[PDB]
This record gives sequence, structure tokens and C-alpha cells, in this order.
Amino acid sequence: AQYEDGKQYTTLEKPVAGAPQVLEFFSFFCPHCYQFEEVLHISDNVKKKLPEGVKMTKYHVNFMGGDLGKDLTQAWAVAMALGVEDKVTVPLFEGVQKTQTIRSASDIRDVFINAGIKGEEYDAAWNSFVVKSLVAQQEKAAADVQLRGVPAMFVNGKYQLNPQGMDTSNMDVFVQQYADTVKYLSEK
Repeated sequence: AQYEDGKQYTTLEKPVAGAPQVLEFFSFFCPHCYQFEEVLHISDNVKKKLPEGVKMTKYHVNFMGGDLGKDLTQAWAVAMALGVEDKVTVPLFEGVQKTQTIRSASDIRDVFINAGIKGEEYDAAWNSFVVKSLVAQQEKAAADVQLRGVPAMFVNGKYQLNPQGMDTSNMDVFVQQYADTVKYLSEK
């Protein structure tokens, strides 16, 4: 077939019921994740090819960057709660991987301050139980699927994208292949 299990995707041994339709995992410490965001704009191109009625979910993970990794998972929860993902994603990536100016929870906070979120508002969110359960959700979703690597995309809790089996000569061709594969899996 043109799309084959083990080729552009793999199938989960054990499928995850009630899963978000399109579930993406990343780490701000993850070098291919940086590319996926800054250079390839994967999430955005996937969404451009997804149908009516399809929600996209993106979660941070703990297993990279030790203590700061966990802080970043809590901060991503803050971003989701405030709806400011699109203002902090880029400066968080660059702060971790490019300028390496993010070394503590306070430095993460600075990125939000600089992005225009108010101190009171960030600190209140940071300590909120709404953010606590949002952290819980990120961890649970990753636990449900044996997540040992990022970037990762799961469709309907049963298919996992396999970008290793797509051509990487051309960046634009890779992205469309990736997005077309999500669409195909979505329709499956």
C-alpha cells in the first residue's frame, strides 16, 4: 500500500481510549522539537490539512532536562490555562536552546513577563490547582503511550507518526508528507 504500518506510522500495541484526536508531545529541550516549531511549523501545517471538527492537543514532557524539564511542564500548563501558547513558545525554545538564558523557574517566568503576562497573573496561575490538574493531564497522556521520545504525534490514541520513514532531502516535502499522513490516519 502507499501508507503502511511500520512505515509512515506505527500502530500502538495497546490503543488508548478517550484520547485527543491529534495529540502531539514535545520538550523545550528537544532539538527536533525546535525545528518542528521554528523551521517546519508542523502543528500549523497539520492543522491546515485537518477537517471540520478536529481539535489539536500539544503537551510538554518531563523526561528531558531534569528539574527544569518539570518546571517547563508546569509553565506549559500555565500557558495553556492562560491561552498564551503562541506568545511564549518561540521565546521558551530560544531561551533554552539558542541563547541558553533559561536556567531557572525565574528565567521561565521572565519570558512570560516579557511576553506581556502580568506577574500577579502568572504567579496566580503557576500556583493554581487548575494548573496542577493540567500538569496531571500532560503526564497521564504521556504515560498512557510509553512515551520515551519526542517529538511525537498520536492520532486517535492508536497511530503514532513515524517521521524517520519520510524523505528529508526537502524540508517542505517532509512537512506535507507528515501532514498528509496525519490526515490519512485521521480518516482511517
